[PDB]
Amino acid sequence: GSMDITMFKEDLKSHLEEKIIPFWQSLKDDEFGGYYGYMDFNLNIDRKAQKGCVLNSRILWFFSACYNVLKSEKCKEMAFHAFEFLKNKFWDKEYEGLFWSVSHKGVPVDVTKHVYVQAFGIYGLSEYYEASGDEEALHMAKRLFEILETKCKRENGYTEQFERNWQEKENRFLSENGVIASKTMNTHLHVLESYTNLYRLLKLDDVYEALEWIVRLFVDKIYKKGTGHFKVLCDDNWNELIKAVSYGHDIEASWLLDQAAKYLKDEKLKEEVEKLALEVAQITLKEAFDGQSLINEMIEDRIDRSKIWWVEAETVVGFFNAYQKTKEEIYLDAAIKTWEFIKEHLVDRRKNSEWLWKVNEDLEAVNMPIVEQWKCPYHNGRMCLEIIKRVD
Repeated sequence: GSMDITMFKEDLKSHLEEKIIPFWQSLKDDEFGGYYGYMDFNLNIDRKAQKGCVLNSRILWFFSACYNVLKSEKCKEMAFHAFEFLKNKFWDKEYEGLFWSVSHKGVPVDVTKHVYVQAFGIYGLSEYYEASGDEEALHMAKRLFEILETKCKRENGYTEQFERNWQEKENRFLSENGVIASKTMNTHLHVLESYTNLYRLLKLDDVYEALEWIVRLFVDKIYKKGTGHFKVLCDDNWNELIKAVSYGHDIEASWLLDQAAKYLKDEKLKEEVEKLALEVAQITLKEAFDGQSLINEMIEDRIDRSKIWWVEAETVVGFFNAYQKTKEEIYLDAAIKTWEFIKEHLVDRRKNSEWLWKVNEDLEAVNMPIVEQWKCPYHNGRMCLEIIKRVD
């Protein structure tokens, strides 16, 4: 470590404690349970907004992880609140697994079962089990794992969307021209992430075998060799629908794969993953880091240079991870520069706010919600928590 790294860590911990945690605490829905589902750009909460399961599981994960790292008893209480809503409203008492979305009162809105949702369920529940010791949470996590492996898994990866009763259907994720993507790297990335967390807490051989399997899939099918990029949206055989690169998902994958690699008993696979993770970091830095921040994506030859909150959060973690593995200061420099960028342009300076969704290529704020089914405390919360865990 170093003075810069120490001050960096102190800065993130202060930010987490004084900005992020109090904000998400304010979203607690004491009327019907869970957390309110929407807050607009002008900081107005829609109490009656539909509640997405991914958002609730991400809040569950976040407050659970805050307790596990910071030992905040209030955070544990907030996790409990999210867990109660998960157990009571999102968990399907007939067919098991987690609904996609419910009304603000908990009435099912979309009962279909997506692997993306089940994975975040495992991630959040496993983290909550660590925080609370609640064996009910562990039971549900284990059951979600069982269902993914026995009902959803195929030879090429996971079929991603199902009817409520686990009969397979076509996926809901589309290309920018409206074509259904049967395999998506982001669904499979969150399966890897949740299985890592599960195995960390529950060292079952069954979970180990599944974790190695999905790591192998990333190495053999999803990564595009030597390019530093993963496939994004694919057909059922991992052929790309469109030549597209998601720089945020690349750099996120780099450090999540590196993390999974730590648990691998297969030393050949382990060194392959570690090399892969490093190549992604190197190429992300060269291609996507503009000296200040990371750009978003490139579709064919069309580059989106908007600065998106979660992309910048994952860049900080991924470049810091690259620094730790290489001791090359250029990665550390990039991580800290990205964090100063976030502080200057994405952290909202209004009262009772949090992070902005994005600024455009010229760094002007765009009207987007502060809280939505897809905007959570998970990417930015985890950025802070990761640095805190990594720095002694």
